[PDB]
Amino acid sequence: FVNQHLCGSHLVEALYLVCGERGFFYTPKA
Amino acid sequence: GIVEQCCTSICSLYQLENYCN
Repeated sequence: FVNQHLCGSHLVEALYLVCGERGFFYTPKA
Repeated sequence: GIVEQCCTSICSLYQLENYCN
């Protein structure tokens, strides 16, 4: 589910699943 | 940034993990 174009909520969901208990940061404007 | 690497272009686990805490 990681190797594709991931945008918006779809990208946020991937980070959630991959990072797990570590958490993550989402910065659209970087 | 992440949108450029994962949204506009194809994402990868290597890049995604760069954003975990």
